[PDB]
Amino acid sequence: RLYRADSRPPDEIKRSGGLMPRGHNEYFDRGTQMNINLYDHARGTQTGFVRYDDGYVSTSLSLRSAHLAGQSILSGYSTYYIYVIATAPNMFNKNDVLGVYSPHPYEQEVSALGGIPYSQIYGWYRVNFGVIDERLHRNREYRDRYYRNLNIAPAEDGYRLAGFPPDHQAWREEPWIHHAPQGCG
Amino acid sequence: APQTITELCSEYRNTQIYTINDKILSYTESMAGKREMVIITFKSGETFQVEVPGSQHIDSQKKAIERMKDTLRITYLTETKIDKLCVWNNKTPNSIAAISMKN
Amino acid sequence: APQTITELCSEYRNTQIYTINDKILSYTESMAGKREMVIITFKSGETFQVEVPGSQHIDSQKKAIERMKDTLRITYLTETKIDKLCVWNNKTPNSIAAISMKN
Amino acid sequence: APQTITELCSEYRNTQIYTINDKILSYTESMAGKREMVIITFKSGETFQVEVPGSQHIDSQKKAIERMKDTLRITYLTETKIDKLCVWNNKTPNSIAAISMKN
Amino acid sequence: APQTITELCSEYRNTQIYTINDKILSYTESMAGKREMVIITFKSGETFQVEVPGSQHIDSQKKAIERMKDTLRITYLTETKIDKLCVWNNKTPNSIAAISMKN
Amino acid sequence: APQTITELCSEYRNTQIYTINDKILSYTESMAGKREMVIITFKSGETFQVEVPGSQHIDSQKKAIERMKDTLRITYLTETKIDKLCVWNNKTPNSIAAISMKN
Amino acid sequence: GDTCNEETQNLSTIYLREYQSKVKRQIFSDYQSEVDIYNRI
Repeated sequence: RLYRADSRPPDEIKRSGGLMPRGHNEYFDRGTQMNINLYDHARGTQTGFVRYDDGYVSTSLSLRSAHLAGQSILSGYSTYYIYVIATAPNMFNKNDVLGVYSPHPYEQEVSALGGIPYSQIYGWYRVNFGVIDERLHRNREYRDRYYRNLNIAPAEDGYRLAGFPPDHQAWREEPWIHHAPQGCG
Repeated sequence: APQTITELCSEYRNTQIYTINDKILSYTESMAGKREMVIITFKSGETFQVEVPGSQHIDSQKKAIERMKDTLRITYLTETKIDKLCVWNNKTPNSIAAISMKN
Repeated sequence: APQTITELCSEYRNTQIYTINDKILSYTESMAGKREMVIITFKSGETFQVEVPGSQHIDSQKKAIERMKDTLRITYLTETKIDKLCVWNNKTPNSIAAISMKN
Repeated sequence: APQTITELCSEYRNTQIYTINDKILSYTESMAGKREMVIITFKSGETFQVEVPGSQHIDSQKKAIERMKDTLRITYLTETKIDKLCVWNNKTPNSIAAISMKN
Repeated sequence: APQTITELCSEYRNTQIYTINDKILSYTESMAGKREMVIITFKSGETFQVEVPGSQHIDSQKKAIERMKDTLRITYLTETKIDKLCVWNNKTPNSIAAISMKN
Repeated sequence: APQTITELCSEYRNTQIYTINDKILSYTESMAGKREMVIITFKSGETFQVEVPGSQHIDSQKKAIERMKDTLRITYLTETKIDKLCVWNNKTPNSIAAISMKN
Repeated sequence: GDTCNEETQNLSTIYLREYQSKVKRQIFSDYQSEVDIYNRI
């Protein structure tokens, strides 16, 4: 499972179909042709938010990291939640897909393509005054049998989605060259 | 008239009320000629069946029998928690008569 | 014809509207002889059933009775919020006539 | 045979096409005697029905009627946008003849 | 009995495989008399229908025509891509005879 | 009654159990005359079918065959892993006669 | 050229749309009510 601090409450998340990328109102919303790009996402920064722009929602591999990250971005916020999400192919390990071009390598994040459906969310810890209420509130709509078997998307499926611009050196070298889209590198 | 699986189940002979408070574990379904049935099992280690339709079953119970297999099929898929099962203990495996789910 | 559950509820003798505005709390289904039925319960305290197809039902009502048991199983398994129920209060538990849901 | 709902609707008398482009707001299902039917409403304020299986229907329609009520329930439950509706305008609420949805 | 749709399709006169490999785009269902059918269109411009149960239909196909209509409805709501369609090209729009989906 | 698929299968001459522990890879449905059937394949090459309403079948199986097909469509659409398949090994492709699921 | 950022946005979107269908296959199937085909025909 993965974790992410967010100022958005459990009923706002249910109202949108899940944890949505910036601009995306809800999950199955086709009305906003949102720009999806892993590289552009990995380099961005939104105040009051852990990277959620460019068609991707970042998540951490641990609770202390999810919390560390929540304490920088959401410090003082009388209330925020730490969402426990299950692994599924719509997740991409940033460092692995971007290699030495991963903007914030020491960070280690597993970004999710298009957002995180509500059915993929395990539960959430409430965080008051910057202190974690240790009792996880579970999500009854979590599809355990479906998300129990799935795993993060392996790097060989994201290289083509790495999103580097055309002139980028990466596209001309390993391992990106083998999966470069038309017009790139 | 009855208002609970307990009240309804105490109106028959050879019936027991089992409390599971667990989701189904396994689901078996047979089109096998003469064994058209559904078998379910839980972790407690109990196996229950929906019996095959036959001439003893009034046309009314016929439709009720097909409904139960539908419920058990989608209850399994949804991983829905079963509360209690009224069953006829005079056949092995116990024959499902009623079922309740809660919350 | 009527255009809402309340206007419809008003064309029958011995009926009353129950504003639920909540999801079903418990679901009981029985394939037991002569008692092939469905009982549902709510946080509020009430209990309703879907009668056994006997003869206080015309031929098209049999199909309609089955559909309602289908809808109630779906609504329960999914925690769909029911809005209002129209029931015949001259039965115990009260008997279901119509149902409405709002999004 | 036709290729669009609009062509379908016009081989009929007293029919009319309504553009919805919206999800069903309310759903009412009634098993009340001689009022077995589904009523649906949109936030625009329109109200349509799937009529009672009477004699104004040739036999083949009876299986199509039941199909239409399944569609409307799953559409309402899933929140699928309904695009157009082809209705019979000689009665109130308007009767649904055909429905179409696009993704 | 044939092992693939292509094979099963090759056993009929006036049929032909169509590789769609996309999700359905429009769903139109009609309960209008003598037009109880389902029409589906894709974004390539193609249009297929499930024909009204009629004269050139044996009695085993009847339960099978309904099955197709239910399959098309849920394949459309969920965005499941259809793989290959095996249609009879001597009706207009092309009439659906078999379907296959993969993954 | 047998309390397991392995057990149930075990009494029909010409049966064979198959441990699949995978989901259905392709689903083919035909309403074509005399090929009104379903065929499912697994990544691991194996193909199976649900035969056409053969004359050698009894009427309670008539209902059970249609049920099986319902089960295969929803199992396939939901990506639910199948445990084993009891099948008749004297038809081609091997004919399903029972199925199980777990966890 | 833009083909890159247009190809990127496109392989991404098709990756999205197909995953959004897995999810729909999970959740919308709860609402699928089977029919007694022998009952109505």
